[PDB]
Amino acid sequence: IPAFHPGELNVYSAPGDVADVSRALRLTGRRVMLVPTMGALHEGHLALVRAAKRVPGSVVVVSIFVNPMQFGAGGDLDAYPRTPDDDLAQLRAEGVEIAFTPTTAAMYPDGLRTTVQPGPLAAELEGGPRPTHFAGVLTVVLKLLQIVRPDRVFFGEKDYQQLVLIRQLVADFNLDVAVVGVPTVREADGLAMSSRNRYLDPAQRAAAVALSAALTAAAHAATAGAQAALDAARAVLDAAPGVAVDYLELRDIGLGPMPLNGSGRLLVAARLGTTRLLDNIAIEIGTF
Amino acid sequence: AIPAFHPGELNVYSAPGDVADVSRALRLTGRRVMLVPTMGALHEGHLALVRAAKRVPGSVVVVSIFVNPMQTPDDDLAQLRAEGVEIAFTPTTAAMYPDGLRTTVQPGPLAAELEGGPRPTHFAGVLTVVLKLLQIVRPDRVFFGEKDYQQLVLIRQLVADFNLDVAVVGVPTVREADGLAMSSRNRYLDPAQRAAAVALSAALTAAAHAATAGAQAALDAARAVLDAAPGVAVDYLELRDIGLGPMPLNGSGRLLVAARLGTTRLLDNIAIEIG
Ligand SMILES: COc1ccc2c(c1)cc(C(=O)NS(=O)(=O)c1cc3ccccc3o1)n2CC(=O)O
Ligand SMILES: COc1ccc2c(c1)cc(C(=O)NS(=O)(=O)c1cc3ccccc3o1)n2CC(=O)O
Ligand SMILES: COc1ccc2c(c1)cc(C(=O)NS(=O)(=O)c1cc3ccccc3o1)n2CC(=O)O
Repeated sequence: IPAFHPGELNVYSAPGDVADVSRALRLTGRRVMLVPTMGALHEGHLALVRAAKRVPGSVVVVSIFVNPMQFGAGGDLDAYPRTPDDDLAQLRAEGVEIAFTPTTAAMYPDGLRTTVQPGPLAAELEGGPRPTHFAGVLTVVLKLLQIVRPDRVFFGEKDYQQLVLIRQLVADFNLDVAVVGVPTVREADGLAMSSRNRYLDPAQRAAAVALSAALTAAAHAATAGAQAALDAARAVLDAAPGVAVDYLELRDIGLGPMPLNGSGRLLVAARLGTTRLLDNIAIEIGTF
Repeated sequence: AIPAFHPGELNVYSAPGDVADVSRALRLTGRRVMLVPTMGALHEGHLALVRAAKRVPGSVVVVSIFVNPMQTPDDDLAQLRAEGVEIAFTPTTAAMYPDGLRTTVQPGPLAAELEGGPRPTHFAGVLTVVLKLLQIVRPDRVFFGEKDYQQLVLIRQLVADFNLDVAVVGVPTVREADGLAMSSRNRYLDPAQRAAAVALSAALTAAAHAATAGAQAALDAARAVLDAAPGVAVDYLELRDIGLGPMPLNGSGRLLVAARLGTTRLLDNIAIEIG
């Protein structure tokens, strides 16, 4: 067991180190909370941390790992924002006691070998054009879960499809962890928090409010039915300068092979220049 | 409340939740949880797995019996009770797959070789169910026979690749008196086939001893023995390193054979040391 100093930010790179500390803590009665991140931390991540902090007797582990296995692509991996110094500063500010910052070598010493094969959900929406993306996500999340063995793991609702898939991973592999989804933190105008927001110029930043505007308009239009909700969202996206919509789709909450009932999720993906933005919202139809 | 558990008796659970709760309760009291996964119809090979598991001080032994779709009940339990096994886990297909087939394990490239030739997807099924069983039971050690060697290596790859906190224990293959590897298929062999089937183990043992003369001597010895058997259609005879990569010029390896006799496929494998 490596050194662990309570009340301070302890940073471990070796999977075996955090595993050992985690297990030692769990045996002393502490409940281990995991917030898995790819770094470049914003207020949305801090909301995950805070949710974890508030579980009584918790110790919070924040993982930071830019997982090469979930990138296509050529350049996407290299282009991903990396701001390590700010990240750890934020964790210290928030009173986090463990950051887990493994190397690529430690996570993938044998390269890609055994992997998670997601269900059919991974071939839709975000996964349509990116066929191995969610296999990459689920493989890393499985590994982080096995390494840290948390009682609860925290994810934002912003990447809703990812969240659903992770719930599938946990159910389908009988993992002994509770998955906690945390509502999307937004800028004051309603823009969903995102690492990618930094890539919007002032004009694109202005236009980008249209995603959240469209979703919230649809959620209130929805007393008038599905068609009205979708048409309200489409109108708002269409009014916005330089927003190219990739999909706007209304699905059941599990996004699964079932028709929408009264309760749904409306999901949007759109491009502003080269920046691709996602957002989603709970929809009640007829309210209902 | 924890499901009822009576120490020193055979406790049978069909609900994954029940065995999970009891195993956790047991671990917290100090017991080391040992898992022996099976598809039932228990034979001496399985009892060797059980006996290995029981040897660990402070062990509680969990034997799962589950016929995986993706890859005698009363006698089975009698045998386990006779061995002093305290937990049998006997789930339904529905309990194991309540949402059907969805998230699964994708084996690495090794699954496409050797047995993955006649059965490209077999190992995906095995690895998925083994992972589920490990997660439900959370054993300290899990026990497999060495007879399905490729399977065993893929399991160890699963454990490595997904950072599982279980120790994988390979137990030497139990064999009939003439050396035939124990298998549920052996009973279907007519007497001519049962006689010929001894060629698999005989070829592999001859090879292991021929190996002082080198790799080619060992392989040629094996082949000559197989060539002396009628009605034995050899699918492969392959010498590999112990992880089933290419055999190094010298050192430890494994020699693997598969053959068809009439309609039954037989496999065997053996440790080989080169030179
Ligand atoms: C509570 O409000 C919000 C709002 C938006 C949020 C978040 C919280 C969190 C993210 C986010 O992405 N985090 S992540 O990239 O570090 C990540 C890494 C990772 C690794 C494994 C599994 C899941 C994983 O998620 N985001 C949106 C964003 O950044 O675009
Ligand atoms: C529908 O169009 C396509 C196009 C290419 C595709 C697929 C579908 C499916 C795969 C695929 O499953 N490859 S894999 O099993 O070796 C794998 C690679 C990988 C990478 C990161 C994470 C997990 C991973 O699992 N591939 C890539 C391929 O065949 O090479
Ligand atoms: C120590 O000496 C031996 C010798 C031969 C042996 C074994 C032990 C065990 C088996 C065997 O296969 N058992 S199994 O069918 O119940 C099985 C359960 C299971 C669970 C998960 C994955 C694969 C699985 O396969 N066999 C060979 C046999 O019976 O054919």
